Amino acid sequence: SRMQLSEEQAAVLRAVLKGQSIFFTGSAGTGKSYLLKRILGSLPPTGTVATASTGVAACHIGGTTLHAFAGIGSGQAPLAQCVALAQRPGVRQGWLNCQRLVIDEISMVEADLFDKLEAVARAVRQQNKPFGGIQLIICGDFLQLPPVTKGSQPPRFCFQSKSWKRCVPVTLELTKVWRQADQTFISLLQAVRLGRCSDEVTRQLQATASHKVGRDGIVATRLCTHQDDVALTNERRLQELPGKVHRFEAMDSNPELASTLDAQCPVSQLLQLKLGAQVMLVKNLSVSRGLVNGARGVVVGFEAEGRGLPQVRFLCGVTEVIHADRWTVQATGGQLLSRQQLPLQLAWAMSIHKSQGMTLDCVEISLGRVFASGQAYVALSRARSLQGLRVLDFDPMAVRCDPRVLHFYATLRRGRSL
Ligand SMILES: Nc1ncnc2c1ncn2[C@@H]1O[C@H](COP(=O)(O)OP(=O)(O)NP(=O)(O)O)[C@@H](O)[C@H]1O
Ligand SMILES: CC(=O)Nc1ccc(-c2csc(N)n2)cc1
Ligand SMILES: [Mg+2]
Ligand code: NA
Repeated sequence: SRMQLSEEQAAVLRAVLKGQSIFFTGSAGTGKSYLLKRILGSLPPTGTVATASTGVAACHIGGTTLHAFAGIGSGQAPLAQCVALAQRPGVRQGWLNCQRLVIDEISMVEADLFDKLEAVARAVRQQNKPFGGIQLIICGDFLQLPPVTKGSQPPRFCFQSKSWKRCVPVTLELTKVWRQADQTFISLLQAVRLGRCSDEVTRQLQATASHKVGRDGIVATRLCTHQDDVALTNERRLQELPGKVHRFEAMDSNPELASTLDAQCPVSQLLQLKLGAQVMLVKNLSVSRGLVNGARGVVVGFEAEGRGLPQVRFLCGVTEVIHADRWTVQATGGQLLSRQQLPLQLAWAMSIHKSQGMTLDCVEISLGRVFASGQAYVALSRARSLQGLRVLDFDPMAVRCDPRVLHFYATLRRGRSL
């Protein structure tokens, strides 16, 4: 059986099944992505397209990227050239057959791109209504990760698009945090999300610097702003371990398209492991045994037989041999690509962008620098519990909310009861 939707969650589902285009929003861990899964399960699969702004986020809901669905290249070309690309075989059919378009993590989509997609929808489907008449089902949190751009200009938030409100006329909120169980931590995260670091908030985050978050042989994943820093840390730490290297080579359906696969898949072509390697499980294997996406462990052995698969001891307690898994990604024009590989990544470090949408339970972050709006909040709001979090050098300068977003939220709630 499945969990009981809150009243707020049920209201969103009601709107969607009435055919209403909607944006629904809420703090980290309010069940937005979970509700998207329930929505997709309640709709006919024909005519329903599941996307997210990013590859990492698309994985959480079993969807494709909005880039891959649109098939307009980067979206930087002139509109007429974007339309021509959208008319290509397979791409075109995707636009024509789409009756309902789901988009998670809307906060990373910039307004100029939204405008472009809206216009492409109209041109390709030859329907002179907002977004070509597609029912839009959009969610995310504009106080989380900010918009990116394939161009060179400062991006606008998606809600700045002159078509935003016309395309998503209804807005609902999820207000009950589920990810964290502890009210103290929930209240602390809410203050951070709104950029309200009181002396008490700042004191509580600084106190985490003393947290021992690692257990026997497992150490915290450091969350970093940039993948360069992640790659160098994981490689240096692996190198310093004394054991022999064990290698696991992925099998791809189209090796020549590996880079397309890489954008939408959490595992690498070449996985290298040693005794003592710090690893993250990047696929749900068994919710019951705590073997879920984000679970942290350490390699404690390799099997003597066959491929010599790794034995991994996880923080929760279970020790388990990790077998091959498989990811099938939906690329442009409905093309499918697959990768077979062990569902493990090295995890002495991880980028904040790769943690988007995830729950983690053994994390360290240094928060003494200016960050992107919403980025400090995303990093802190991944942790299930205050005790799996160690913040170093915390300073409220790290915590920034874009004034455009505070103004958006205030306008949104203007007529509401609370
Ligand atoms: N009705 C519910 N009752 C209990 N737990 C729930 C409910 N809805 C969602 N959850 C749990 O809440 C946790 C967070 O859900 P998730 O869908 O990741 O939230 P989110 O709002 O998408 N998070 P984020 O992407 O970080 O903003 C998951 O462990 C869900 O199982
Ligand atoms: C689509 C995609 O690229 N996903 C993804 C998710 C998580 C990670 C990860 C976990 S620990 C680490 N160093 N990296 C890598 C990749
Ligand atoms: Mg989510
Ligand atoms: Na990847």
